[PDB]
Amino acid sequence: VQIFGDQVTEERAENARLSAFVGAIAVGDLVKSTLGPKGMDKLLQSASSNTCMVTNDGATILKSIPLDNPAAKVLVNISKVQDDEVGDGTTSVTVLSAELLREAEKLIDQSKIHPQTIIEGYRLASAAALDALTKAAVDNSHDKTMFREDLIHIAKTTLSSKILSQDKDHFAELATNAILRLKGSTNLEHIQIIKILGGKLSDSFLDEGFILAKKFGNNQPKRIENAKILIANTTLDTDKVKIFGTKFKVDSTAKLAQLEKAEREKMKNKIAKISKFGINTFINRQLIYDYPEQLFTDLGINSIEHADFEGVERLALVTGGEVVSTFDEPSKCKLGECDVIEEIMLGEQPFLKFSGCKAGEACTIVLRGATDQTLDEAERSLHDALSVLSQTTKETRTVLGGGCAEMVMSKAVDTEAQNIDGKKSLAVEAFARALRQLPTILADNAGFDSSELVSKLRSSIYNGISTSGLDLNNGTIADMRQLGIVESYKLKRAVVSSASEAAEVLLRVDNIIRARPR
Amino acid sequence: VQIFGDQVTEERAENARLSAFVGAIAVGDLVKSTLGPKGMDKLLQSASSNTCMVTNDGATILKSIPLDNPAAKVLVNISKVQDDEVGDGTTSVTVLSAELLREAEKLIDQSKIHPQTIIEGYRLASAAALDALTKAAVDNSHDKTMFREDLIHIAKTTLSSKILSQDKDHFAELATNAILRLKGSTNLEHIQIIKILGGKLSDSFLDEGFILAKKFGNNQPKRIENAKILIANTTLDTDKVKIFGTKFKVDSTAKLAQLEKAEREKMKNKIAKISKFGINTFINRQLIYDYPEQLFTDLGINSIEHADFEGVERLALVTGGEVVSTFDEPSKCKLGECDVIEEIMLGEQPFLKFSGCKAGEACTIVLRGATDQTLDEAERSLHDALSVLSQTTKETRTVLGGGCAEMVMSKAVDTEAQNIDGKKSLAVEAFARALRQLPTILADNAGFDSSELVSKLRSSIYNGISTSGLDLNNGTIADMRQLGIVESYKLKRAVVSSASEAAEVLLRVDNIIRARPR
Amino acid sequence: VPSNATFKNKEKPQEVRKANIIAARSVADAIRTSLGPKGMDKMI
Amino acid sequence: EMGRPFIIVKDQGNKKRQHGLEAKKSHILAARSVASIIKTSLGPRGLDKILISPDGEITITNDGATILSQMELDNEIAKLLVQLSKSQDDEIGDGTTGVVVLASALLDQALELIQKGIHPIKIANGFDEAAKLAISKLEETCDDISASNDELFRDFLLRAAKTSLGSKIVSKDHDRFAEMAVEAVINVMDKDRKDVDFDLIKMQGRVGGSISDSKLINGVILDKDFSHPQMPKCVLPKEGSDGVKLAILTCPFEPPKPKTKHKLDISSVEEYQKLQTYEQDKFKEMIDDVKKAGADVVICQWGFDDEANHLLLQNDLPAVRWVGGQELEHIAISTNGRIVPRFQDLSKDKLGTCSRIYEQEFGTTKDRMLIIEQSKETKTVTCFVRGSNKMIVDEAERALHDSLCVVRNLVKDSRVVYGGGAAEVTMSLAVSEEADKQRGIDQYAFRGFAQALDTIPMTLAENSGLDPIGTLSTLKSKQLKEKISNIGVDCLGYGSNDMKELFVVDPFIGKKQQILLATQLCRMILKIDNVIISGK
Ligand SMILES: Nc1ncnc2c1ncn2[C@@H]1O[C@H](COP(=O)(O)OP(=O)(O)O)[C@@H](O)[C@H]1O
Ligand SMILES: Nc1ncnc2c1ncn2[C@@H]1O[C@H](COP(=O)(O)OP(=O)(O)O)[C@@H](O)[C@H]1O
Ligand SMILES: Nc1ncnc2c1ncn2[C@@H]1O[C@H](COP(=O)(O)OP(=O)(O)O)[C@@H](O)[C@H]1O
Ligand SMILES: [Mg+2]
Ligand SMILES: [Mg+2]
Ligand SMILES: [Mg+2]
Repeated sequence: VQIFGDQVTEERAENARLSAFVGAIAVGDLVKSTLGPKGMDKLLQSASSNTCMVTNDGATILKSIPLDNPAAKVLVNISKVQDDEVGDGTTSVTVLSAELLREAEKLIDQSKIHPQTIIEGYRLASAAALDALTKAAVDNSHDKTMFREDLIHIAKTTLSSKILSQDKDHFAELATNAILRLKGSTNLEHIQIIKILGGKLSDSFLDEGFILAKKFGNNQPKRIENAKILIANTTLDTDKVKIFGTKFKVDSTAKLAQLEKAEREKMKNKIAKISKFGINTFINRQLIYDYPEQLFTDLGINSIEHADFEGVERLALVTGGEVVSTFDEPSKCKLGECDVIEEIMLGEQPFLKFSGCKAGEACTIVLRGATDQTLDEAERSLHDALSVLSQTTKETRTVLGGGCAEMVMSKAVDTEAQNIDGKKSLAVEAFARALRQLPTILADNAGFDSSELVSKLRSSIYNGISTSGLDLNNGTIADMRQLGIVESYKLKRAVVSSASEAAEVLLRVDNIIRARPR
Repeated sequence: VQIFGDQVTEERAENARLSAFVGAIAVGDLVKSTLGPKGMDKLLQSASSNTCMVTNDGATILKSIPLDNPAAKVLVNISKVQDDEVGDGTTSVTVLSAELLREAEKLIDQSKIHPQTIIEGYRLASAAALDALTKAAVDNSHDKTMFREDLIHIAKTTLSSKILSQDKDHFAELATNAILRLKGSTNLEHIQIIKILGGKLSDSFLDEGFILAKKFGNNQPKRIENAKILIANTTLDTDKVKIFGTKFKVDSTAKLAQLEKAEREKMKNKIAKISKFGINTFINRQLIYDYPEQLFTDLGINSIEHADFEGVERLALVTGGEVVSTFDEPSKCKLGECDVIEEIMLGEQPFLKFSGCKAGEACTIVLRGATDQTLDEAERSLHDALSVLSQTTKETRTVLGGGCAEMVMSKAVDTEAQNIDGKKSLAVEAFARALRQLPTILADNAGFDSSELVSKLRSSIYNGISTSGLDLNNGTIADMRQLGIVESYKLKRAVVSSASEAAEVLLRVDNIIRARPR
Repeated sequence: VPSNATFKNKEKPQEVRKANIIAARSVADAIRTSLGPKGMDKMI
Repeated sequence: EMGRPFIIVKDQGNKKRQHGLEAKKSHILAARSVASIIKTSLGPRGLDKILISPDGEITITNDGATILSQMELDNEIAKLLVQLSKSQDDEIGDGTTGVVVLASALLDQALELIQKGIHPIKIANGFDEAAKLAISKLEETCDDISASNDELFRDFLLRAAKTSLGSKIVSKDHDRFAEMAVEAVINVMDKDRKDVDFDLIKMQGRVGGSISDSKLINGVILDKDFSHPQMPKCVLPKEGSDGVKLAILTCPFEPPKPKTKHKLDISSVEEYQKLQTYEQDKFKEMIDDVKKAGADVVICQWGFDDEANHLLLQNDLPAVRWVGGQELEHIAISTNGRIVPRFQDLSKDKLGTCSRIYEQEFGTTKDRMLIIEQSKETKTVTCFVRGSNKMIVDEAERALHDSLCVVRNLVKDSRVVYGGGAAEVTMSLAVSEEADKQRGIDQYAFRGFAQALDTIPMTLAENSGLDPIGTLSTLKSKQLKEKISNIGVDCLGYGSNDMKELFVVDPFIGKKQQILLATQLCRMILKIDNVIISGK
C-alpha cells in the first residue's frame, strides 16, 4: 500500500541501483577531462551575481555545482575531505571511485555475483595493493641534497596539470625554497598570497624576508636603517579601563577638564612606556587613533595599523620576537632586527617589503598575472603544491609517479588473483582493471593511443623491471627516474584507501528514500 | 545564431550517441526476460478502454508500448519486419541487435574505434557467419519420414517458449498435420482459429473438415448425409440489376403487381436452375433473405447465409469443389462432395461439423483455454509455430539450436579474425562476443551460471564435437540430436541478417534532429 | 593508414571553444570602433 | 515621434531590422551552424543523421537535401541553403553536401575580407571570374572516354556506381548494386548513347527480407492479388505461342450504360424479361470477345463484377481489380502493348507480350504483390529492393536514385573527372597563381576562393582522422612537382593517393555545378544589408 506520503520518491532494487551507478558515471565523466597534464580546465558559471570561477581541482568543481543525486553527494564529500587531508589528488579519487563502480556494474550484471562477494574481493585486493605500494616506496631525508631534489620533482609533478605547467621549472624553485624555510613547521597559514594585476605568469619572484600590504602613518619617514620591530596586540585606541561600569560623576567642570587631562596623560604614559625599549617601528592589531600617531613622530617610531590575526603570527615568526602587550619588564622579550624597512610598489598598491631578518619561518608568494581567474587558479595550484610538499616533510616515504604506481600495485593484485578460489577472484581482477583505467585516461587526454601504451606498459613491467612509465610528451615508454617524476606515499595511499571506501558505501545500497524538501 | 525554430531539440555531441545507445539498451533489457523456455510472460496496460493484452512476442509488445526515441523505432521496425517475414525470432533480433550496440559502446568509449571500422568488421564477420550455416545445415528432403520428424522437433522448439511448454507434446502432432494437410501452401490465412473459452488446455483438436461459425437459418436439418456443396458469391437475393438508372413507368397498380411477380418469377426461375444440379446443400456469402430461403425447403436443399469472403476460400479448398455462378451451364461447372454434415455445440455458440471430405487442402483449429487472455496467447503461439513450419517446406534445410548455432558461427568468426591483422580484429571479436550472450541470457532466465556453463560449451565445440549444446531442464551439456530440437535455415539466416543490419543503422548516427510535434 | 590509434569523441569542447571565440570577437567589434585618433566615444 | 504614434508599416512593433556589421555576422554564423551539421556528414567516413517529422515518422538520412528539407528552421539564410541542396538534388542528384559545405567555405573566407573593408560586389565579382577560370582550366585537363568501345564504357559506369553507392546505405552489397545499377541502364538506353529517358525507371521499395534477397526483374509491381484466388498462382504460357498475350482495359465489366444520368423505363413485364436477357447476353458477349482475342491475363482499371469473375475462372483467365491509371502507363511500355478502350476495338495486334506471371508471399500475411518478368531486353526496368527496416529500404531508394542519376550524367558525352579531393586542389593552386600577376584590389578575393576550395579535402581529413595540414601539404607539393592532376585524398586507405588505381570517378558536370551554385548563392547573400523579419 502507500507507506511514505505525497511527493516522496522511492526506489526498490532496480531503480535504486543503476541510479547511483549512472550518477557515478555522471560525476566521473565531468572530471575525466581535468585529469593529467594535457587536461582542459572547466569553467563554472554561478546562478547568482554573475560570478565565474576558472578551476581545475575536482573538489572545487564539485563544491560549486549543485547535485541533488544522493550517490553524487558521496563523491562531493570525499573530494572535500581529500582536499582537507592532502590538498592534491581529489580528481583521482572521483575517477577511481567511478570506474570501480563501472566495473562492479558489469560484475553484477554479466557474471551475476553478489555485492557482498565483490567487497570481499576488494578487501583482499586493496590489502595486496597497499602492501605493494609500501614495498615499492623508497626512503628519503638522509641526504638533504636528495631531499631537495625530490621536492623539486614533486612540485613539477603537481603543477604539471595546473596552469603553471609551462613555468614549473621556475615555480619549482619558488615552491621548494619556501618549504625549507619553514624549519619543519607544517602549517599553511604562514604563507601569504598577494594578488597583483599585471605582468605575465613567469614574473613571480622569490621574496627575501616578508612582504605584506600595509602602509605607514601620516607623518612617518620612508626609510629607517636597522629598525627594531615590535608587535602589540594592544589597544592604543581609546582604551577605557576595562572595569566596564565606570562612569564619571561630575560636580563641576573644572575637574572634568583635568579629568580629560588625565586621560591624555594616561595614554601619554603608555606611549612613554613604549619608548623605554627604544623601538623603531610599532605594529598594532587594530586601528590606531591620531593622538598615539602624533606621539610616534618626535620619538622616531614607525606605525603600522589594522593587522590581521594571521598577519601577527606571519610577521612575528619572521621577526623572531614575541607578541608583547604589558610592556612592563624590559628584560625579557628580546626583539629581532631588520635591515631594509623600505616599502615598494607592485601595481597600484604599495606593499611594505622587509629584508634581512633573523628567521624566515613565514614566507609570502608574490604572483603576477593578467586575469583574476588566472590568479585564483594560481592560488589553488600552489596551495595544492605547498600542501603536498609540506606534508612530505613529516611523511618521508615517496613513490614513483607517471602511472607506474597504478600498474605496479595491480601486479601484486593480479598475482594474488589466481590463488583465491570462488567468484570473488573476478572482483579481485575488477579492482586491477580499475587501477589500469587511470593510465588509460592519461593517454586519452593527451590525444595518443591508449591501448598500445597500456599494453606496452603492462607487458614491460611484468618482465621484471619496475621503473618504466608513460611519457606523454613523446608518446612512448620511458624511464621515470630520468624525467624525475615522483609523488608522495601518503597521497596514493589516501587515494586507494578513499576509493576503496567510496565503492564500499555505494555498493551496499538497495533502496532510496528521498523525503520531501523544505 | 539559432537557425532552428522554437522547441527544437538537437544533440550534436556525445550525448546523441549515449541517448541512442541507452535507448536500445532499454529496449534490449525489456525483452531479456521473454527469451527462452523459462522466460516470463509480460503484461500490457492499454491507455484506451482498459483493454489489456498478454503477449510474449517482442513485436506485439514493442508496437503496443509508446517510445519517443528514434533509436526505439528501429528496434520496433526490425521486429515488425521479422514478425511479418518469418513470424518467429523477433526477440532474438531485438536482444542481439541491442547487444551488438552494447558491445560496440565500449569500443567507441574505451578503445576509441572509428564507427566505420566497427561496421567494416561486422561485414566480414557476418559473411563468415552465414558461411558457417552453409556447411552446418542438413537437407532432409530425400525422405518424407525424416522430414515428418523434423517438423515435430521444430514444433517442440517454437512452442516451448510460449505458455504451451507442457502441452507441446500434443500440439506438435496437431501442428505438423496441418502442414502436411496444406501440402506446401505457405499461406497462413487458410487456417481458421476458432476461439473458445473454457475447458482444459489439452482439449484442443483438429477435425478433418471446415468448421463454420454460424448455423442454419430457419428449418433446415442438422444431420444429413451425402450432401453436394455448391458455393456462390451471388447476390442471389432481390436482384438489383447492374444499371441503377432502371425504372418502371407504371400506368396502373395492377400492372405493378405483375412486375413484382416478375421479380419473384425470375428468382423462382433462378432457384429452379439451382435444382438442376441435384444438390442437397447451397452456400452463399451474402446474407439470404426470406423469399429465396423458402424455395429451398421444397427442393430439400440446405442453406447457409452470411459467410465471409476469406472463409469462402477456405470453404472451397476443404470441400474441393469450385465456386459457381451464372448457373445456365451446369456441365462445365464443378462442385464438391462430402460424406456427412452435422451441427454441434462447443460452449454456447453452435457450429457446423464437416467430416469425410475428398480434398484436404486446408483445415481449422479449435482451441480451448481458461481465459481470453490465455486463448490469445495460444493463438499467437500456433501462428508463430505454423509460420516457421510453413516456410520449412519451401526451405527444407535446418540448423541445430540450443546454443550450438550461435557458437559454430563464433568458431568460424574467431578463425577469420587472425587473417585480418590490424585494428579491425577487435571489431570482429566484438561481433563474436555478442553471439556468446544469446546462450548467456538463455541460461540467466533459468537461474544458472553465466560464466561456467558457457565456458563448458566453449571447450566442447573446439575439441571436435559440433553437436553439443545447452540443456536447461538439468543444467548441463547434452547432445542435440537425442533431445530433438532444431530450427529452420531461413530463421537463423533472418535473425543474423536482421540483427547485423540493425547494428549498421544506429552506428552511423552523429546527430539527432527533433522537430516540433504536430 | 586510416582507422587507427584514435577516434576523437566528445566534440562539445570544440563547439564550446568556437562559441567562446565568436562571443569574444563580437564584444571586440564594439570596442574596435574606438581605436586610434579617428575613433569615437561611448556613452553607457 | 513628437508624442503622436509614429507608425509606417503594418505590425510595426512585431517585425525588427538589422544592419551594419551585425547583419553580416548573423549570416555567416548561420551558415557555420548549418555547415557543422554537413561537415561531419560528408565523405565516405560520414555518419547519417536522424530526423524526426512532426507526425512521429523518422528518416535516417545522410543526403544534405533530405536533411535540410525535413528541418524546421527560422533563419532565412539557412532556408536559402535548404533550396540550394534541393536544387542540386533535383537536376544532377549528386553533391548536395558539397554545395552546402562549399558555399559556407566561400562565406567563411568572405568574413575575413569584410573585416578588411572590401566592398561585397568586388568580392562577388572575384568569385565569378575565379569560378569561370577554374571551369575553363578543368575543361581542358579532363579526358574524353567516347573513343573507347562499349566494353570499357561499362567499366566507367562501374567506377562511378561504386563511388555513388559508397558513403551511403547498402555498402555491404555495393558491388552487386553497381552491377545492378549498370544492368538497369543496359536494358533502357538509346542506340546512339544519348538522351536516355529517366522516367521509364521508377523507384519501388518493399519493407521485408534482407538486402541479399534483392534482384533484377523487368516488369511491373502491383500491390494486389488476382480476383477470386482459386486458380493456380503461377500461370504459364501455352506450348506453342508468341507469349501470354497480355490484355489491358480501361472499361469495367458491366452492361454499357450512358455517362450521363439516364432513366430506363420498363412499362411491361415482357420488357422486364428482355432486360434480364440483355443483362446476361452482355456478360456472355463480353467473355466471348476476350476469348476470341486469345488473351490469358486481363488488366482492368475501374474494376469488375462478381458475375464475370466466375466467367473468368472457368476459361482459365486470371484478372485483377483497382489498377490505377499510372500503373497502366507502366504496363503498356513494359510489355510493348496498346491499351484498347473497349471490346469492339479489341484486336490481337494491341495485346502485349511478357514471359510469365507469378506471385509469392514474402512472409506470413503482409500482402500479395504481383510480379512480372520479361524474356528479353525491353524499355522498362523496375528495381526490386528489399530491406530489413522501413528506414533502410527508404534510404536505399534515394541512394539508388542518386546512383542512376550519376550514370545519367555520364550518358552525356565527354563529361568525366577524377574526384576524391583532386578536383578541389587542382582548381585551387591555379587561382592563387593567377592572383600573383592579376593582383589589383581583388588579390585577396582569389586567395579566399583558393582557400575555400581546399576545405573539402580538410573535411575529408577530419572524418578520416588524418592530419589536415600534412595532407594538404603533400597534395599541394605533389601538384606543383608533377602536372598529373588525378591524385586526391586516400580516404579508404588503400595507399595510392592516385585516383586511377582506386577506380573512383565523378561526373564533370556535377563537379563544376558545385562552385556555380556555391558562388551564385554567395553573390546573393553578400548583397543583403537590411534584414526585416516578422513574428510568427
Ligand atoms: N609530467 C608528467 N608526466 C607523466 N604523468 C604525469 C605527469 N604529471 C602528472 N602525471 C600523472 O597525473 C596523475 C594525476 O596527477 P594529479 O597531480 O593528481 O592531478 P589532479 O591534481 O588533477 O588529480 C598522476 O597519477 C601522475 O602519474
Ligand atoms: N527444452 C529445451 N532444451 C534446450 N533448449 C531449448 C529448449 N526449449 C527452448 N530452447 C531454446 O530456447 C530458444 C527459444 O527461442 P524463442 O523464444 O523461440 O525466440 P523468439 O521468441 O525470439 O522466436 C531456442 O533457440 C531453443 O534453442
Ligand atoms: N570510395 C571512395 N573513395 C574515395 N573518395 C570517395 C569515395 N566515395 C566518395 N568519395 C568522395 O567523397 C566526397 C563527398 O561525397 P558524398 O558527400 O558522399 O556525396 P554527396 O555529396 O552526393 O552526398 C566526394 O568528393 C567523393 O570524391
Ligand atoms: Mg595535482
Ligand atoms: Mg520464439
Ligand atoms: Mg554522393
